[PDB]
Amino acid sequence: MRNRREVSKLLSERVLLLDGAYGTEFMKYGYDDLPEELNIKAPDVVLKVHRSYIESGSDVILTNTFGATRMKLRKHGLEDKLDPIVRNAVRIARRAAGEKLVFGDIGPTGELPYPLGSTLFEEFYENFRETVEIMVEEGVDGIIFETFSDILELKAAVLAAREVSRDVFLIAHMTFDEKGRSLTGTDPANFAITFDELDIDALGINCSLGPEEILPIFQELSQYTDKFLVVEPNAGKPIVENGKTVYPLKPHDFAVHIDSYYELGVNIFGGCCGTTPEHVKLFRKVLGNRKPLQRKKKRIFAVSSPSKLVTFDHFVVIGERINPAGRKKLWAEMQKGNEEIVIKEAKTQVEKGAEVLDVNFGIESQIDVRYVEKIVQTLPYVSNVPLSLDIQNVDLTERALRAYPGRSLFNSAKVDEEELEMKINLLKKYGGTLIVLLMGKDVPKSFEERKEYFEKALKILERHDFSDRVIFDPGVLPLGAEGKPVEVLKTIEFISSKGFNTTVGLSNLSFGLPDRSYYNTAFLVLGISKGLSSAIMNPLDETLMKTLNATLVILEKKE
Ligand SMILES: CN1c2c(nc(N)[nH]c2=O)NC[C@@H]1CNc1ccc(C(=O)N[C@@H](CCC(=O)O)C(=O)O)cc1
Ligand SMILES: N[C@@H](CCS)C(=O)O
Repeated sequence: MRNRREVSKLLSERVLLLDGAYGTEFMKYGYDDLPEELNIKAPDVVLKVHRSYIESGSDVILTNTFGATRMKLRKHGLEDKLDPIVRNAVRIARRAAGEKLVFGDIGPTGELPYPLGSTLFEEFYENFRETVEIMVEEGVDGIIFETFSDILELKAAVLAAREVSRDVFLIAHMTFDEKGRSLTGTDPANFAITFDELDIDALGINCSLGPEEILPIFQELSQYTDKFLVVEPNAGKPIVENGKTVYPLKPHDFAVHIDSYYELGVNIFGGCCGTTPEHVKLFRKVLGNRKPLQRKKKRIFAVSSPSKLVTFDHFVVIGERINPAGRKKLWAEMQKGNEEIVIKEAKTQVEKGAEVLDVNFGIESQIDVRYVEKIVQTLPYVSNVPLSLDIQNVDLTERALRAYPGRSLFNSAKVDEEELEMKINLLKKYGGTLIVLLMGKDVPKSFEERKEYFEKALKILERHDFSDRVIFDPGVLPLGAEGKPVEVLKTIEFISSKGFNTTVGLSNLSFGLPDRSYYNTAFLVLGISKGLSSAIMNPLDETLMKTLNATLVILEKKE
Protein backbone atom coordinates (compact mmCIF):
# COMPACT_ATOMS: atom_id res chain seq x y z
CA MET A 1 0.00 0.00 0.00
CA ARG A 2 2.63 2.50 1.09
CA ASN A 3 6.11 2.77 -0.41
CA ARG A 4 9.38 3.45 1.31
CA ARG A 5 9.27 7.24 0.72
CA GLU A 6 5.87 7.48 2.41
CA VAL A 7 6.80 5.28 5.35
CA SER A 8 10.01 7.36 5.70
CA LYS A 9 7.95 10.59 5.77
CA LEU A 10 5.67 9.19 8.49
CA LEU A 11 8.71 8.08 10.51
CA SER A 12 10.37 11.47 10.17
CA GLU A 13 7.25 12.97 11.80
CA ARG A 14 6.59 10.47 14.56
CA VAL A 15 7.96 7.52 16.50
CA LEU A 16 5.75 4.51 15.77
CA LEU A 17 4.59 1.69 18.01
CA LEU A 18 5.10 -1.85 16.70
CA ASP A 19 3.29 -4.92 18.12
CA GLY A 20 4.12 -7.63 20.66
CA ALA A 21 4.92 -11.37 20.32
CA TYR A 22 2.96 -13.92 18.30
CA GLY A 23 4.86 -17.17 19.01
CA THR A 24 4.76 -16.71 22.76
CA GLU A 25 1.01 -15.74 22.56
CA PHE A 26 -0.65 -18.49 20.52
CA MET A 27 -0.23 -20.96 23.40
CA LYS A 28 -2.42 -18.87 25.74
CA TYR A 29 -5.25 -19.47 23.29
CA GLY A 30 -4.82 -23.25 23.38
CA TYR A 31 -2.75 -23.47 20.21
CA ASP A 32 0.79 -24.80 20.47
CA ASP A 33 1.16 -25.68 16.78
CA LEU A 34 3.85 -24.07 14.61
CA PRO A 35 2.76 -20.40 14.21
CA GLU A 36 2.79 -20.37 10.39
CA GLU A 37 0.44 -23.35 10.19
CA LEU A 38 -2.35 -21.42 11.95
CA ASN A 39 -2.59 -19.17 8.91
CA ILE A 40 -4.26 -22.09 7.28
CA LYS A 41 -5.46 -24.23 10.20
CA ALA A 42 -6.92 -21.55 12.50
CA PRO A 43 -6.84 -18.19 10.79
CA ASP A 44 -9.25 -17.01 13.46
CA VAL A 45 -6.56 -17.27 16.14
CA VAL A 46 -4.10 -15.26 13.98
CA LEU A 47 -6.74 -12.54 13.41
CA LYS A 48 -7.48 -12.31 17.20
CA VAL A 49 -3.84 -11.81 18.14
CA HIS A 50 -3.37 -9.12 15.46
CA ARG A 51 -6.54 -7.32 16.71
CA SER A 52 -5.34 -7.49 20.30
CA TYR A 53 -2.32 -5.42 19.22
CA ILE A 54 -4.26 -3.01 17.00
CA GLU A 55 -6.68 -2.55 19.92
CA SER A 56 -3.67 -1.87 22.16
CA GLY A 57 -2.53 1.00 19.96
CA SER A 58 0.07 -0.47 17.57
CA ASP A 59 0.78 1.71 14.45
CA VAL A 60 2.36 -1.33 12.70
CA ILE A 61 1.73 -5.04 12.97
CA LEU A 62 3.87 -7.93 11.63
CA THR A 63 2.55 -10.73 9.35
CA ASN A 64 2.58 -14.22 10.96
CA THR A 65 5.32 -15.37 8.57
CA PHE A 66 8.45 -15.44 10.69
CA GLY A 67 9.31 -19.02 9.61
CA ALA A 68 7.62 -18.77 6.24
CA THR A 69 10.40 -19.42 3.74
CA ARG A 70 10.90 -22.66 1.81
CA MET A 71 14.12 -23.63 3.58
CA LYS A 72 12.52 -23.31 6.99
CA LEU A 73 9.08 -24.73 6.11
CA ARG A 74 10.77 -27.73 4.47
CA LYS A 75 11.99 -28.61 7.98
CA HIS A 76 8.40 -29.15 9.18
CA GLY A 77 7.03 -30.78 6.04
CA LEU A 78 5.27 -27.61 4.83
CA GLU A 79 7.40 -26.40 1.93
CA ASP A 80 4.52 -26.87 -0.51
CA LYS A 81 2.20 -24.65 1.54
CA LEU A 82 4.48 -21.61 1.31
CA ASP A 83 2.19 -19.74 -1.04
CA PRO A 84 -1.09 -20.06 0.93
CA ILE A 85 0.65 -19.62 4.28
CA VAL A 86 2.10 -16.27 3.14
CA ARG A 87 -0.88 -15.01 1.14
CA ASN A 88 -3.27 -15.89 3.96
CA ALA A 89 -0.99 -14.28 6.59
CA VAL A 90 -0.86 -10.99 4.74
CA ARG A 91 -4.64 -10.92 4.14
CA ILE A 92 -5.37 -11.74 7.78
CA ALA A 93 -3.02 -8.97 8.94
CA ARG A 94 -4.46 -6.56 6.42
CA ARG A 95 -8.00 -7.22 7.71
CA ALA A 96 -6.91 -6.56 11.26
CA ALA A 97 -4.82 -3.47 10.36
CA GLY A 98 -7.35 -1.29 8.60
CA GLU A 99 -5.41 1.95 8.08
CA LYS A 100 -2.39 0.88 10.14
CA LEU A 101 0.87 -0.42 8.57
CA VAL A 102 1.46 -4.12 7.89
CA PHE A 103 5.11 -5.27 7.57
CA GLY A 104 5.99 -8.63 6.06
CA ASP A 105 7.87 -10.47 8.79
CA ILE A 106 10.70 -12.85 7.71
CA GLY A 107 13.04 -14.63 10.06
CA PRO A 108 16.18 -16.72 9.35
CA THR A 109 16.29 -20.30 8.08
CA GLY A 110 18.06 -22.05 10.94
CA GLU A 111 20.74 -23.07 8.38
CA LEU A 112 24.30 -21.71 8.74
CA PRO A 113 26.21 -20.50 5.67
CA TYR A 114 28.81 -22.80 4.15
CA PRO A 115 31.41 -23.72 5.58
CA LEU A 116 29.72 -23.80 8.99
CA GLY A 117 26.65 -25.18 7.25
CA SER A 118 26.17 -26.34 3.65
CA THR A 119 24.29 -23.35 2.22
CA LEU A 120 25.78 -21.01 -0.36
CA PHE A 121 24.76 -17.36 -0.65
CA GLU A 122 22.86 -18.01 -3.87
CA GLU A 123 20.50 -20.52 -2.23
CA PHE A 124 19.71 -18.15 0.71
CA TYR A 125 19.03 -15.42 -1.84
CA GLU A 126 16.51 -17.42 -3.86
CA ASN A 127 14.84 -18.63 -0.67
CA PHE A 128 14.17 -15.07 0.58
CA ARG A 129 13.29 -13.81 -2.91
CA GLU A 130 10.33 -16.16 -3.17
CA THR A 131 8.74 -15.12 0.12
CA VAL A 132 9.27 -11.39 -0.56
CA GLU A 133 7.61 -11.84 -4.02
CA ILE A 134 4.41 -13.08 -2.45
CA MET A 135 4.40 -10.36 0.23
CA VAL A 136 4.92 -7.57 -2.30
CA GLU A 137 2.13 -9.02 -4.46
CA GLU A 138 -0.22 -9.09 -1.48
CA GLY A 139 0.49 -5.47 -0.62
CA VAL A 140 2.68 -5.00 2.44
CA ASP A 141 3.83 -1.60 3.69
CA GLY A 142 7.32 -2.92 4.36
CA ILE A 143 9.52 -5.99 4.95
CA ILE A 144 11.33 -6.64 8.19
CA PHE A 145 14.03 -9.32 8.56
CA GLU A 146 13.79 -10.21 12.24
CA THR A 147 16.17 -12.10 14.54
CA PHE A 148 19.08 -12.69 12.17
CA SER A 149 22.22 -14.31 13.59
CA ASP A 150 24.49 -14.28 10.55
CA ILE A 151 25.46 -11.32 8.29
CA LEU A 152 25.84 -13.35 5.13
CA GLU A 153 22.32 -14.79 5.45
CA LEU A 154 20.93 -11.32 6.24
CA LYS A 155 22.80 -9.74 3.31
CA ALA A 156 21.22 -12.39 1.00
CA ALA A 157 17.80 -11.60 2.47
CA VAL A 158 18.09 -7.79 1.94
CA LEU A 159 19.61 -8.04 -1.54
CA ALA A 160 16.88 -10.51 -2.61
CA ALA A 161 14.19 -8.22 -1.26
CA ARG A 162 15.53 -5.05 -2.90
CA GLU A 163 15.79 -6.95 -6.20
CA VAL A 164 12.04 -7.85 -5.97
CA SER A 165 11.11 -4.24 -5.20
CA ARG A 166 13.08 -1.02 -5.13
CA ASP A 167 10.09 0.62 -3.48
CA VAL A 168 9.30 -1.41 -0.39
CA PHE A 169 10.54 -0.04 2.96
CA LEU A 170 13.15 -2.59 4.20
CA ILE A 171 14.26 -3.19 7.76
CA ALA A 172 17.17 -5.40 8.78
CA HIS A 173 17.61 -6.77 12.29
CA MET A 174 20.24 -8.89 13.97
CA THR A 175 19.80 -10.38 17.48
CA PHE A 176 22.77 -10.13 19.86
CA ASP A 177 23.82 -12.09 22.95
CA GLU A 178 24.75 -10.70 26.35
CA LYS A 179 28.27 -9.97 25.11
CA GLY A 180 26.84 -7.97 22.21
CA ARG A 181 27.69 -10.52 19.50
CA SER A 182 25.55 -12.39 16.96
CA LEU A 183 25.99 -16.22 16.58
CA THR A 184 28.75 -15.89 13.93
CA GLY A 185 30.50 -13.07 15.80
CA THR A 186 29.21 -9.76 14.52
CA ASP A 187 29.04 -6.83 16.97
CA PRO A 188 26.69 -3.81 16.67
CA ALA A 189 29.29 -1.49 15.04
CA ASN A 190 30.19 -4.14 12.44
CA PHE A 191 26.44 -4.74 11.67
CA ALA A 192 25.86 -0.97 11.34
CA ILE A 193 28.93 -0.26 9.18
CA THR A 194 28.26 -3.25 6.93
CA PHE A 195 24.54 -2.66 6.44
CA ASP A 196 24.30 1.15 6.61
CA GLU A 197 25.58 1.37 3.04
CA LEU A 198 23.21 -1.20 1.52
CA ASP A 199 19.89 0.02 0.15
CA ILE A 200 17.86 -0.69 3.27
CA ASP A 201 15.73 1.84 5.06
CA ALA A 202 16.21 0.94 8.67
CA LEU A 203 18.35 -1.19 11.01
CA GLY A 204 17.37 -2.63 14.35
CA ILE A 205 17.66 -5.23 17.08
CA ASN A 206 15.13 -7.70 18.42
CA CYS A 207 14.97 -10.74 20.73
CA SER A 208 17.58 -12.53 22.85
CA LEU A 209 17.70 -9.92 25.60
CA GLY A 210 15.45 -7.63 27.62
CA PRO A 211 15.21 -3.80 27.29
CA GLU A 212 17.87 -3.10 29.90
CA GLU A 213 20.51 -5.32 28.30
CA ILE A 214 19.80 -4.18 24.72
CA LEU A 215 20.35 -0.52 25.58
CA PRO A 216 24.16 -0.25 25.19
CA ILE A 217 24.04 -2.58 22.16
CA PHE A 218 21.38 -0.37 20.55
CA GLN A 219 23.50 2.69 21.50
CA GLU A 220 26.53 1.30 19.66
CA LEU A 221 24.34 0.57 16.60
CA SER A 222 22.81 4.05 16.67
CA GLN A 223 26.22 5.69 16.60
CA TYR A 224 27.22 4.10 13.32
CA THR A 225 24.15 4.55 11.13
CA ASP A 226 21.88 7.39 10.07
CA LYS A 227 19.18 5.03 8.81
CA PHE A 228 15.89 4.69 10.72
CA LEU A 229 16.16 2.55 13.92
CA VAL A 230 13.88 -0.13 15.33
CA VAL A 231 14.03 -2.15 18.58
CA GLU A 232 11.93 -5.03 19.95
CA PRO A 233 13.33 -6.38 23.25
CA ASN A 234 12.11 -9.59 24.83
CA ALA A 235 10.06 -9.00 27.99
CA GLY A 236 13.12 -9.60 30.16
CA LYS A 237 15.51 -12.54 29.96
CA PRO A 238 13.72 -15.93 29.82
CA ILE A 239 13.74 -17.97 33.03
CA VAL A 240 12.34 -21.36 34.01
CA GLU A 241 9.64 -21.75 36.66
CA ASN A 242 8.00 -25.12 36.21
CA GLY A 243 9.69 -26.84 33.30
CA LYS A 244 8.53 -24.10 30.94
CA THR A 245 10.16 -20.85 29.92
CA VAL A 246 8.77 -17.47 30.98
CA TYR A 247 9.53 -13.83 30.26
CA PRO A 248 9.07 -12.08 33.67
CA LEU A 249 9.28 -8.39 32.78
CA LYS A 250 5.95 -6.67 33.53
CA PRO A 251 4.44 -3.76 31.52
CA HIS A 252 5.72 -0.95 33.75
CA ASP A 253 9.27 -2.23 34.11
CA PHE A 254 9.41 -2.68 30.33
CA ALA A 255 7.70 0.66 29.49
CA VAL A 256 10.04 2.74 31.66
CA HIS A 257 12.80 2.10 29.13
CA ILE A 258 11.02 3.78 26.24
CA ASP A 259 12.48 7.21 27.04
CA SER A 260 16.05 5.93 27.00
CA TYR A 261 15.48 4.36 23.56
CA TYR A 262 13.89 7.61 22.41
CA GLU A 263 17.04 9.50 23.48
CA LEU A 264 19.19 7.22 21.29
CA GLY A 265 17.09 8.02 18.20
CA VAL A 266 14.64 5.08 17.97
CA ASN A 267 12.00 5.36 15.26
CA ILE A 268 9.88 2.30 15.88
CA PHE A 269 9.47 0.59 19.24
CA GLY A 270 7.86 -2.74 19.93
CA GLY A 271 8.44 -5.97 21.82
CA CYS A 272 9.49 -9.51 20.86
CA CYS A 273 9.01 -12.86 22.72
CA GLY A 274 7.12 -12.48 26.03
CA THR A 275 5.53 -9.14 25.13
CA THR A 276 1.75 -9.18 25.45
CA PRO A 277 -1.17 -6.86 24.48
CA GLU A 278 -1.00 -5.56 28.06
CA HIS A 279 2.62 -4.42 27.52
CA VAL A 280 1.69 -2.74 24.20
CA LYS A 281 -1.27 -0.92 25.82
CA LEU A 282 1.13 0.66 28.30
CA PHE A 283 3.79 1.40 25.64
CA ARG A 284 1.12 3.34 23.70
CA LYS A 285 0.32 5.50 26.78
CA VAL A 286 4.00 6.11 27.62
CA LEU A 287 5.26 6.70 24.09
CA GLY A 288 2.50 9.13 23.22
CA ASN A 289 3.16 11.35 20.18
CA ARG A 290 6.82 12.26 19.73
CA LYS A 291 8.93 13.47 16.84
CA PRO A 292 12.08 11.33 16.46
CA LEU A 293 15.46 12.75 17.47
CA GLN A 294 18.36 13.49 15.10
CA ARG A 295 21.87 12.06 15.29
CA LYS A 296 23.79 11.68 12.00
CA LYS A 297 26.66 9.15 12.65
CA LYS A 298 30.37 8.52 13.44
CA ARG A 299 32.55 8.23 10.32
CA ILE A 300 35.12 5.46 10.16
CA PHE A 301 37.07 3.65 7.43
CA ALA A 302 36.78 -0.04 8.19
CA VAL A 303 36.34 -3.41 6.46
CA SER A 304 34.79 -6.55 7.99
CA SER A 305 34.26 -10.28 8.22
CA PRO A 306 31.44 -11.81 10.33
CA SER A 307 33.66 -11.76 13.44
CA LYS A 308 36.12 -8.96 12.82
CA LEU A 309 35.94 -5.25 12.19
CA VAL A 310 39.28 -3.88 11.00
CA THR A 311 39.53 -0.10 11.34
CA PHE A 312 42.30 1.73 9.55
CA ASP A 313 43.54 3.63 12.58
CA HIS A 314 46.75 1.61 12.88
CA PHE A 315 49.04 -0.14 10.36
CA VAL A 316 47.07 -2.86 8.59
CA VAL A 317 48.94 -5.96 7.33
CA ILE A 318 47.25 -7.33 4.21
CA GLY A 319 48.55 -10.83 3.46
CA GLU A 320 49.60 -11.14 -0.20
CA ARG A 321 49.98 -14.93 -0.39
CA ILE A 322 46.72 -16.19 -1.87
CA ASN A 323 47.96 -15.22 -5.31
CA PRO A 324 48.95 -18.02 -7.80
CA ALA A 325 51.46 -15.91 -9.79
CA GLY A 326 54.76 -17.78 -9.79
CA ARG A 327 53.35 -20.51 -7.56
CA LYS A 328 53.11 -23.91 -9.28
CA LYS A 329 51.57 -25.90 -6.45
CA LEU A 330 49.00 -23.22 -5.54
CA TRP A 331 48.05 -22.37 -9.12
CA ALA A 332 47.55 -26.04 -10.01
CA GLU A 333 45.31 -26.69 -7.04
CA MET A 334 43.20 -23.57 -7.76
CA GLN A 335 42.35 -24.89 -11.21
CA LYS A 336 41.29 -28.16 -9.54
CA GLY A 337 38.93 -26.28 -7.21
CA ASN A 338 41.06 -27.07 -4.18
CA GLU A 339 39.66 -25.25 -1.13
CA GLU A 340 41.73 -26.51 1.82
CA ILE A 341 45.02 -25.40 0.28
CA VAL A 342 43.76 -21.81 0.03
CA ILE A 343 42.27 -22.16 3.52
CA LYS A 344 45.68 -23.28 4.82
CA GLU A 345 47.44 -20.24 3.31
CA ALA A 346 44.74 -17.97 4.74
CA LYS A 347 45.03 -19.35 8.26
CA THR A 348 48.82 -19.38 8.28
CA GLN A 349 49.01 -15.72 7.19
CA VAL A 350 46.55 -14.69 9.90
CA GLU A 351 48.46 -16.68 12.53
CA LYS A 352 51.52 -14.69 11.45
CA GLY A 353 49.86 -11.27 11.76
CA ALA A 354 47.82 -10.56 8.62
CA GLU A 355 44.66 -8.61 9.58
CA VAL A 356 43.16 -8.72 6.05
CA LEU A 357 43.86 -11.19 3.23
CA ASP A 358 44.31 -10.29 -0.44
CA VAL A 359 42.64 -12.97 -2.62
CA ASN A 360 43.56 -13.31 -6.27
CA PHE A 361 42.79 -16.12 -8.70
CA GLY A 362 45.47 -15.63 -11.37
CA ILE A 363 44.22 -16.12 -14.91
CA GLU A 364 40.52 -15.82 -14.09
CA SER A 365 39.35 -17.37 -17.39
CA GLN A 366 40.91 -20.59 -16.08
CA ILE A 367 39.05 -20.65 -12.78
CA ASP A 368 35.55 -21.90 -11.97
CA VAL A 369 33.34 -18.94 -11.00
CA ARG A 370 31.62 -21.26 -8.56
CA TYR A 371 35.01 -21.82 -6.89
CA VAL A 372 35.56 -18.03 -6.56
CA GLU A 373 32.07 -17.65 -5.07
CA LYS A 374 32.79 -20.42 -2.58
CA ILE A 375 36.25 -19.18 -1.56
CA VAL A 376 34.99 -15.62 -1.04
CA GLN A 377 32.16 -16.82 1.17
CA THR A 378 34.40 -19.26 3.07
CA LEU A 379 37.68 -17.55 4.10
CA PRO A 380 36.06 -14.89 6.31
CA TYR A 381 34.56 -17.64 8.49
CA VAL A 382 37.52 -20.00 8.70
CA SER A 383 40.36 -17.47 8.65
CA ASN A 384 38.23 -14.99 10.68
CA VAL A 385 39.47 -11.89 8.83
CA PRO A 386 38.18 -9.51 6.08
CA LEU A 387 39.31 -9.89 2.48
CA SER A 388 40.83 -7.60 -0.14
CA LEU A 389 39.17 -8.95 -3.38
CA ASP A 390 41.92 -8.71 -6.00
CA ILE A 391 39.74 -9.42 -9.04
CA GLN A 392 39.99 -8.13 -12.59
CA ASN A 393 36.94 -9.40 -14.52
CA VAL A 394 34.07 -7.02 -13.73
CA ASP A 395 31.41 -9.74 -13.92
CA LEU A 396 33.45 -11.92 -11.58
CA THR A 397 33.79 -8.93 -9.26
CA GLU A 398 30.04 -8.59 -9.03
CA ARG A 399 29.75 -12.27 -8.12
CA ALA A 400 32.38 -11.98 -5.40
CA LEU A 401 30.87 -8.76 -3.94
CA ARG A 402 27.38 -10.29 -3.85
CA ALA A 403 28.47 -13.22 -1.76
CA TYR A 404 31.04 -11.51 0.48
CA PRO A 405 30.15 -11.87 4.18
CA GLY A 406 30.79 -8.35 5.45
CA ARG A 407 32.27 -5.10 4.05
CA SER A 408 35.20 -5.87 1.73
CA LEU A 409 38.14 -3.95 0.33
CA PHE A 410 38.03 -4.21 -3.43
CA ASN A 411 41.43 -4.39 -4.93
CA SER A 412 41.59 -1.67 -7.39
CA ALA A 413 40.25 0.54 -10.01
CA LYS A 414 42.82 2.49 -12.00
CA VAL A 415 42.09 6.19 -12.56
CA ASP A 416 39.94 5.66 -15.63
CA GLU A 417 36.44 7.18 -15.78
CA GLU A 418 34.74 4.07 -17.15
CA GLU A 419 36.49 1.53 -14.93
CA LEU A 420 36.04 3.61 -11.77
CA GLU A 421 32.35 4.28 -12.43
CA MET A 422 31.76 0.61 -13.08
CA LYS A 423 33.49 -0.50 -9.88
CA ILE A 424 32.01 2.32 -7.78
CA ASN A 425 28.52 1.28 -8.90
CA LEU A 426 29.04 -2.36 -7.96
CA LEU A 427 30.37 -1.27 -4.53
CA LYS A 428 27.42 1.11 -4.00
CA LYS A 429 25.06 -1.77 -4.61
CA TYR A 430 26.79 -4.50 -2.63
CA GLY A 431 28.84 -2.44 -0.13
CA GLY A 432 32.60 -2.22 0.30
CA THR A 433 35.61 0.05 -0.02
CA LEU A 434 37.98 0.52 -2.95
CA ILE A 435 41.68 0.62 -3.56
CA VAL A 436 42.36 3.24 -6.22
CA LEU A 437 45.58 2.64 -8.16
CA LEU A 438 47.25 5.88 -9.26
CA MET A 439 47.79 5.21 -12.94
CA GLY A 440 45.78 5.10 -16.14
CA LYS A 441 46.77 4.03 -19.63
CA ASP A 442 50.47 4.20 -18.77
CA VAL A 443 52.33 3.99 -15.45
CA PRO A 444 53.40 7.34 -13.96
CA LYS A 445 57.15 7.75 -13.54
CA SER A 446 57.22 10.58 -10.99
CA PHE A 447 55.53 12.15 -7.99
CA GLU A 448 54.00 15.00 -10.02
CA GLU A 449 52.33 12.58 -12.45
CA ARG A 450 51.03 10.50 -9.55
CA LYS A 451 49.64 13.67 -7.97
CA GLU A 452 47.80 14.53 -11.17
CA TYR A 453 46.17 11.08 -11.11
CA PHE A 454 45.31 11.59 -7.44
CA GLU A 455 43.56 14.89 -8.20
CA LYS A 456 41.74 13.42 -11.18
CA ALA A 457 40.66 10.49 -8.98
CA LEU A 458 39.28 12.92 -6.39
CA LYS A 459 37.27 14.67 -9.12
CA ILE A 460 35.66 11.44 -10.35
CA LEU A 461 35.13 10.23 -6.79
CA GLU A 462 33.57 13.52 -5.60
CA ARG A 463 31.25 13.27 -8.58
CA HIS A 464 29.98 9.80 -7.60
CA ASP A 465 29.86 10.66 -3.91
CA PHE A 466 32.52 8.09 -3.04
CA SER A 467 35.47 10.05 -1.62
CA ASP A 468 35.12 8.46 1.82
CA ARG A 469 35.35 4.84 0.67
CA VAL A 470 38.80 4.68 -0.87
CA ILE A 471 42.38 3.90 -0.07
CA PHE A 472 45.08 5.09 -2.46
CA ASP A 473 47.80 2.87 -3.91
CA PRO A 474 50.66 4.95 -5.44
CA GLY A 475 51.77 1.95 -7.50
CA VAL A 476 55.07 0.32 -6.61
CA LEU A 477 57.19 -0.57 -9.65
CA PRO A 478 60.19 -2.95 -9.66
CA LEU A 479 63.47 -1.39 -8.53
CA GLY A 480 65.19 -3.47 -11.21
CA ALA A 481 63.12 -1.65 -13.83
CA GLU A 482 63.68 1.94 -12.70
CA GLY A 483 60.68 1.94 -10.37
CA LYS A 484 62.02 5.04 -8.61
CA PRO A 485 60.69 4.15 -5.10
CA VAL A 486 61.65 7.62 -3.92
CA GLU A 487 58.78 9.01 -6.03
CA VAL A 488 56.42 6.55 -4.35
CA LEU A 489 57.57 7.57 -0.85
CA LYS A 490 56.87 11.23 -1.83
CA THR A 491 53.42 10.20 -2.99
CA ILE A 492 52.62 8.31 0.21
CA GLU A 493 53.62 11.34 2.31
CA PHE A 494 51.54 13.66 0.13
CA ILE A 495 48.36 11.53 0.26
CA SER A 496 48.73 10.95 3.99
CA SER A 497 49.03 14.71 4.54
CA LYS A 498 45.65 14.96 2.80
CA GLY A 499 43.97 12.59 5.22
CA PHE A 500 43.63 9.51 3.00
CA ASN A 501 44.70 5.96 3.78
CA THR A 502 47.29 4.42 1.52
CA THR A 503 48.52 0.95 0.57
CA VAL A 504 51.15 -0.60 -1.72
CA GLY A 505 51.88 -4.00 -3.26
CA LEU A 506 55.14 -4.08 -1.30
CA SER A 507 56.84 -7.16 -2.80
CA ASN A 508 56.77 -5.68 -6.33
CA LEU A 509 59.63 -3.38 -5.37
CA SER A 510 62.05 -6.31 -5.20
CA PHE A 511 60.96 -8.75 -7.89
CA GLY A 512 63.84 -9.74 -10.12
CA LEU A 513 66.39 -8.76 -7.46
CA PRO A 514 68.21 -10.94 -4.87
CA ASP A 515 67.67 -10.60 -1.11
CA ARG A 516 64.10 -9.47 -1.79
CA SER A 517 63.33 -9.43 1.92
CA TYR A 518 65.79 -6.64 2.68
CA TYR A 519 64.58 -4.32 -0.04
CA ASN A 520 60.97 -5.03 1.03
CA THR A 521 61.76 -4.35 4.69
CA ALA A 522 63.68 -1.17 3.90
CA PHE A 523 60.89 0.19 1.75
CA LEU A 524 58.16 -0.66 4.28
CA VAL A 525 60.01 1.08 7.12
CA LEU A 526 60.50 4.19 4.99
CA GLY A 527 56.91 4.10 3.78
CA ILE A 528 55.49 3.78 7.30
CA SER A 529 57.62 6.76 8.38
CA LYS A 530 55.89 8.78 5.64
CA GLY A 531 52.36 7.81 6.74
CA LEU A 532 51.79 4.53 4.83
CA SER A 533 48.68 2.96 6.50
CA SER A 534 48.73 -0.58 5.10
CA ALA A 535 50.54 -2.84 2.69
CA ILE A 536 49.86 -5.96 0.70
CA MET A 537 52.85 -7.99 1.90
CA ASN A 538 54.26 -11.37 2.97
CA PRO A 539 53.39 -12.00 6.62
CA LEU A 540 55.45 -15.18 6.42
CA ASP A 541 58.65 -13.11 6.06
CA GLU A 542 59.94 -13.24 9.64
CA THR A 543 62.53 -10.51 9.07
CA LEU A 544 59.96 -8.22 7.49
CA MET A 545 57.34 -8.76 10.22
CA LYS A 546 59.82 -8.40 13.08
CA THR A 547 61.24 -5.18 11.68
CA LEU A 548 57.69 -3.89 11.11
CA ASN A 549 56.88 -4.51 14.79
CA ALA A 550 60.12 -2.81 15.91
CA THR A 551 59.24 0.08 13.63
CA LEU A 552 55.80 0.52 15.17
CA VAL A 553 57.15 0.34 18.70
CA ILE A 554 59.92 2.81 17.86
CA LEU A 555 57.36 5.22 16.41
CA GLU A 556 54.99 4.97 19.40
CA LYS A 557 52.18 3.22 17.53
CA LYS A 558 52.25 0.30 19.95
CA GLU A 559 54.59 -1.60 22.31
C1 LIG B 1 51.34 -5.72 -7.87
N1 LIG B 1 50.67 -5.98 -6.58
C2 LIG B 1 49.52 -5.19 -6.41
C3 LIG B 1 48.30 -5.69 -5.96
N2 LIG B 1 47.34 -4.87 -5.50
C4 LIG B 1 47.54 -3.54 -5.46
N3 LIG B 1 46.56 -2.74 -5.03
N4 LIG B 1 48.71 -3.03 -5.86
C5 LIG B 1 49.69 -3.82 -6.32
O1 LIG B 1 50.93 -3.28 -6.52
N5 LIG B 1 48.04 -7.10 -6.14
C6 LIG B 1 49.06 -7.94 -6.77
C7 LIG B 1 50.44 -7.42 -6.36
C8 LIG B 1 50.71 -7.63 -4.86
N6 LIG B 1 50.82 -9.07 -4.55
C9 LIG B 1 51.95 -9.75 -4.72
C10 LIG B 1 51.93 -11.11 -4.43
C11 LIG B 1 53.05 -11.90 -4.70
C12 LIG B 1 54.20 -11.32 -5.25
C13 LIG B 1 55.39 -12.21 -5.59
O2 LIG B 1 56.54 -11.83 -5.38
N7 LIG B 1 55.06 -13.39 -6.11
C14 LIG B 1 56.01 -14.45 -6.52
C15 LIG B 1 57.24 -13.92 -7.26
C16 LIG B 1 56.95 -13.51 -8.70
C17 LIG B 1 58.23 -13.10 -9.43
O3 LIG B 1 59.29 -13.68 -9.10
O4 LIG B 1 58.13 -12.22 -10.31
C18 LIG B 1 56.45 -15.24 -5.29
O5 LIG B 1 55.77 -16.25 -5.00
O6 LIG B 1 57.45 -14.82 -4.66
C19 LIG B 1 54.23 -9.95 -5.51
C20 LIG B 1 53.10 -9.17 -5.25
N1 LIG C 1 7.74 -11.91 15.04
C1 LIG C 1 8.10 -13.21 15.65
C2 LIG C 1 9.51 -13.09 16.27
C3 LIG C 1 10.13 -14.47 16.60
S1 LIG C 1 11.87 -14.35 17.13
C4 LIG C 1 7.02 -13.61 16.71
O1 LIG C 1 6.51 -12.69 17.40
O2 LIG C 1 6.74 -14.84 16.81
